[PDB]
Amino acid sequence: TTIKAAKKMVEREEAVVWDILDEVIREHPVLLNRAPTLHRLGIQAFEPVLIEGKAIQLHPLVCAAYNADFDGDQMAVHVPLTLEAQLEARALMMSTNNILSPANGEPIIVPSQDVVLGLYYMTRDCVNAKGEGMVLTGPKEAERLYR
Amino acid sequence: VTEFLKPRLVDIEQVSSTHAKVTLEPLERGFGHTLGNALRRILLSSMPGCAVTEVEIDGVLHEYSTKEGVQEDILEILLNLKGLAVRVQGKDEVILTLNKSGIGPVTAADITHDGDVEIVKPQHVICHLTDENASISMRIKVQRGRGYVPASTRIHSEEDERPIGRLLVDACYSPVERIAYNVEAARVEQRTDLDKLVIEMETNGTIDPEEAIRRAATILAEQLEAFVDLRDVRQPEVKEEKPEFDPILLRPVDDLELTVRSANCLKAEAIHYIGDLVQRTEVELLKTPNLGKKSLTEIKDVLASRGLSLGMRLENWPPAS
Amino acid sequence: SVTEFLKPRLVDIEQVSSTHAKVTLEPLERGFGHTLGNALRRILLSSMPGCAVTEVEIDGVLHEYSTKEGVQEDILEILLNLKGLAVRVQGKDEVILTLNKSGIGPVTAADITHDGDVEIVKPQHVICHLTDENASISMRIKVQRGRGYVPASTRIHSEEDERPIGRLLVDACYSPVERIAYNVEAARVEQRTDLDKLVIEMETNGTIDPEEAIRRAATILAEQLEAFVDLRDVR
Amino acid sequence: KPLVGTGMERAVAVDSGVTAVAKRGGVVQYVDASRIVIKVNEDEMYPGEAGIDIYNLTKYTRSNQNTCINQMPCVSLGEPVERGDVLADGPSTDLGELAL
Amino acid sequence: EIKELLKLGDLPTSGQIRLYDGRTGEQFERPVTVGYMYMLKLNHLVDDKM
Amino acid sequence: ARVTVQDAVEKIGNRFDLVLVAARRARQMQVGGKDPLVPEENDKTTVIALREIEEGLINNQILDVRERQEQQEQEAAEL
Ligand SMILES: [Mg+2]
Repeated sequence: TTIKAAKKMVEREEAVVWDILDEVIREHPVLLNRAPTLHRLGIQAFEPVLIEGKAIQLHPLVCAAYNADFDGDQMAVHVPLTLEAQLEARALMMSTNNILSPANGEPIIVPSQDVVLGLYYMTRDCVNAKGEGMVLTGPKEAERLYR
Repeated sequence: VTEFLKPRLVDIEQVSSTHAKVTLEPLERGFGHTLGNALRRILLSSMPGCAVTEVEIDGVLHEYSTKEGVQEDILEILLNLKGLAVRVQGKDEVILTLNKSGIGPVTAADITHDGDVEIVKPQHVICHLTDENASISMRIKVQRGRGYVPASTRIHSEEDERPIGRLLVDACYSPVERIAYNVEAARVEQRTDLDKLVIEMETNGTIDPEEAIRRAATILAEQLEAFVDLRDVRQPEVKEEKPEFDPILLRPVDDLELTVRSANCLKAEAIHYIGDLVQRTEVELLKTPNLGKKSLTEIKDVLASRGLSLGMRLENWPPAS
Repeated sequence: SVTEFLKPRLVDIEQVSSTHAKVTLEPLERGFGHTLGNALRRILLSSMPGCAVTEVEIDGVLHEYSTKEGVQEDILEILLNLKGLAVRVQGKDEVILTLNKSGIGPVTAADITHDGDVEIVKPQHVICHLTDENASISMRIKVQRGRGYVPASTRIHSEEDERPIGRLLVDACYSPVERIAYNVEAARVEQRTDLDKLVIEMETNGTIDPEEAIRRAATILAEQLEAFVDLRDVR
Repeated sequence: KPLVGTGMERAVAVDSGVTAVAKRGGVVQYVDASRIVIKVNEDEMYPGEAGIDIYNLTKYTRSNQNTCINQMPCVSLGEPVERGDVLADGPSTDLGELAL
Repeated sequence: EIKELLKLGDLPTSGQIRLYDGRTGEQFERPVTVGYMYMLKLNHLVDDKM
Repeated sequence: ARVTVQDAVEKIGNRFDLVLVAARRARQMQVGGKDPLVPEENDKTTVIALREIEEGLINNQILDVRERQEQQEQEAAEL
């Protein structure tokens, strides 16, 4: 009814507040920021998803744009709080709209060590293994045979 | 509370009528992983269906050879046969012929209209045929099995004997062509994250992907029936058989949680059992020396917390001591 | 034949020890071995009916971050030991036991005033060391049966139940099983091959029964499967 | 206890006065979570005003980094102890060994 | 010396034991190494940073 | 759930007047309380405005002529 009632509700922490949160954070992007920002990529926009705990879960690849290791880095987060600002963050400062470095045309989406090692292991072939010299009809049949 | 949850599907996409994507939400904290793994291992290996098993050609005995009339090699024809989605009735194994030549490419609809079986995709091309005097035909033989059958287990069959029928080609008895399970986070009104299952699958068109899921479910249920609680709730029958009094009466007095002096002066009066104390009043308690307010109040409050009263009338004593 | 095959069955409940046991299921056609093994292992490790302690109530000590004159260990180690033990209840689901003892010596779980329904699986588990003579320990222990695991702080529902200072909360990490290993080997049959027989070894707390735990896991899996055995466009 | 130790652990545990050390060797007279009463051997006992030793184990108290420091007893009743031996392991110590 | 100590126990000399996945329940190729390592918890928790 | 706006950049000259048009349309539809023309998926006004700019049924010239004709019909209703 009033603002005090809403404050009492949100401090009571009931269950009818979580769906409202999911609704208001459905398409409201926030602004993630690294503590040192050498270039513009130190500040980006991201769609938030509710997680558990007290730490901020970040995409593994995008950290390469921040040069932020996972040894205890503290990142900041801000909200646009403005229709124009929300639209701008969704249009320009979004991570998908920033894939090439401002210095070089090379992508800042280069894969990191874990994924490249996995893919190299998947592609590196030996001379003799199970299923050597057979024939397959397609990639899905190959995945089935592997599983 | 020994009561888990049940999922409620919200997305069953049947795009292309043979590539399905189903969701299941919500599940427990770890049920999604095991469910996806079990369903995948069942659909891939333990899923009875039907597929091609044996090929018969005119005179091409070796795979390292080529027959004129086609613009491909025998390996291409074998790969095409490997994807021949056909279904059979209760018959265990049946042969079909393709004694047909001509000009245009040979497709699945060229097989004889055997009423006992039926091809899923008759328009599926078998082999692009040469447009001149392409005189070549063949024969197929399909069976029903458990799952994917490589050529290794058929090498032994080839080693057994060698008639004209002894050829080599794999068999995908599993009607499902591809399967992929994934887990994601689901939000309950209070529980924040639980396993939400997303199963993508694609079959050869022999059966509905949801029908294949239901078949896997019923085969798993048939496998587990040997251990399913022996019933729905394992005990739809309740009875009752208890004595008239409580076993506390048989218990010694030291189980009353009293002071050491009170316990000593109570045991000194040959009162070493609770039931020997419930059936008597405290007029004799004060007669024993060193029985003051402390011990009397402690005993009476203990028996009050236990509900029983000091001074009762029972004849069944002592059963059985 | 190739379709509508057999079903497994339990053929041994041999317990190599009081806690460590080993059951065997047979037969399994093919591929079902590892599938059923992993499924049963995950179901057992996920959640099983447990009967551990949820909260205690001691008269002498007020808060678990203090000391009681007469005992050697600290209240925190006391609570950890109380969590370590396991009990078995049959009639009721929740019960308040009493641990009372005096005199110098290693006070174990056998010194509690047990009831008819509540049973101790192992009395040798030491609880405290009453090193002083005039040191009398007397405490209440609440044990309620649940499903899974719940932390201590997140188990609160109001602010009036914690008003009694003596109510010391502990994380009810009830889990009768501790480790479940499984393997598959060749089975026995009149005239057949490649039959699979599964063997599951279980190191548990000794409270739950091996066959009973296996049956409960199978029932839970069957319920979760029946949730979508005939799944349709339902809402 | 750290499995792969360097041997120095013992030393670094006995040098820092974070743990309770036996000033005079003797026999354990009274164990408790807070008070430890040790009967001094008559040889190491002082000539006059003879008696015992009483160690007060530092219980839960705030340190300079808001960290709870506490000492727990690690001896049994009547356990003979020598001079310089450990009596109660403090924080991050176990059986007289630095166990962080 | 470590090889001989491992040989003393029933542990393999290579110091690399095969592992089984908990989710899919299969065997990992390239038997990984497993041991008992001493670890420390720093004074950089999350409750004081958020 | 909008993930890529590249096709919008290929439609309008650049992103500045693009987001200007977006903000104008969102203010006219959410705060202004008008009716959109694109089917919604239970979402906010931002993604709906982005989708309707991506289609092509609204732009700077379209909003100009729409608001001009709206002022015209408003003055006519006043008359
Ligand atoms: Mg860093």
